[PDB]
Amino acid sequence: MTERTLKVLSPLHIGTGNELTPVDIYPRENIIHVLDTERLVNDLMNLGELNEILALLKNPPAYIWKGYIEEFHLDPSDYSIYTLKIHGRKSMQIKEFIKLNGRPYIPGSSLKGAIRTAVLYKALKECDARAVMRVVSKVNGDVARDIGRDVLDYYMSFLSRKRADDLLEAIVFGMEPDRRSKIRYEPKRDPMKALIVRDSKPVGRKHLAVYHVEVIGNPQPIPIWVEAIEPGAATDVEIHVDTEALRLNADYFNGLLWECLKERGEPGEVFEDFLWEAVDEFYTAVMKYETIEVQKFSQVRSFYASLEDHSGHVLRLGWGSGWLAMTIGLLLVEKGYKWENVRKKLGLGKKGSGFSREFPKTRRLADGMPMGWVVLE
RNA sequence: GUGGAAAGGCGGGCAGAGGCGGUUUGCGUAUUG
Repeated sequence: MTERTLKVLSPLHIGTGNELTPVDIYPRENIIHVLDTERLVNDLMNLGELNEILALLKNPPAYIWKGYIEEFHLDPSDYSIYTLKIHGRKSMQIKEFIKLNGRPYIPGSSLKGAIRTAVLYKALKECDARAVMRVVSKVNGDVARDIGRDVLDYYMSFLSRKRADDLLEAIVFGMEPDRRSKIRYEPKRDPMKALIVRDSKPVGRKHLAVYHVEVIGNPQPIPIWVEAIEPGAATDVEIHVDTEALRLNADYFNGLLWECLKERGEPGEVFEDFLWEAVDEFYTAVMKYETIEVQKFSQVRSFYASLEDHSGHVLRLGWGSGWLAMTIGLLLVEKGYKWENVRKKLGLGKKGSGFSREFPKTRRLADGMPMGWVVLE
């Protein structure tokens, strides 16, 4: 297949590491507006200075620093998003979406990193009796992975910026020759270098709006303002596997993922079929796991029961996907105390350690919708 | 009322042929002051 289009079922924020200060914004109505400082500042000179360089650096009481253009001028906006929520007293930092010409698209590095989490989950399920024969070749540390006994039961005690997944990515994707440690990752040995995803077509201005993300898990909830693609927008993305790049590397790949493909048939032929069966088994499993916790908001469960009977492949993206959806640690729930000492080793809570709500405490949902759901087919 | 007189060290010759700046890594998560 080529040009496998998608749709959007919840708010979806792909960050760019940038926020809109209140000098960029003046909401005249329930609609909001993104003013053009470079053009507006250079357009407010004809009527005259050094006052703009003094007032913007001062940041006084925002509202008046954007409504002072209303005196003898008006109508200087760029994008003019919608607020779509009962907020905005400016006092906000709207996190902006990634845009190529002021037009929102989905980056392909972000949809590949979600498939890579789904594919990593499938490799650690099926592959401890076969995980030693992978590291039997030029690693010599599989005896430690055999005496502990499913390499996960060793890695909880093996650990006991952050390079925590360094060995686990080197077992499922790329066995190296040697290192100062036991093994390391080699980018030249990877089936995922044959997985080609591309940036999608740009979404559109009509489907972009500001949101009001409330954080739930504490008695005092906090709001975060953010912009995200509204649910119901459908764009098209093309994903294909280059099978010719796997035929050349039939002897050079050394990993547990390659030892999941030689059992479904020809390993350069079933990798694209293994790929989506890994998607609908990581993300349906994190979909069912969130029906256990009812701390959110009621209506959240009526979204999750409606995610079933929906054709296509369902997966998370973006910013509101929690620790449960960007991490192997869905599989590390069934350990309990084997992961309880290690979750405090890294540490989590700050400003000692969170005892009973260590990992799953935060839920970031926009307008009562669990954000970040995109369904391919 | 000179061991002198005259006599180009030079005519021809591409530092050339082959070679991907490359492979993996989701602007995000954690909690409060």
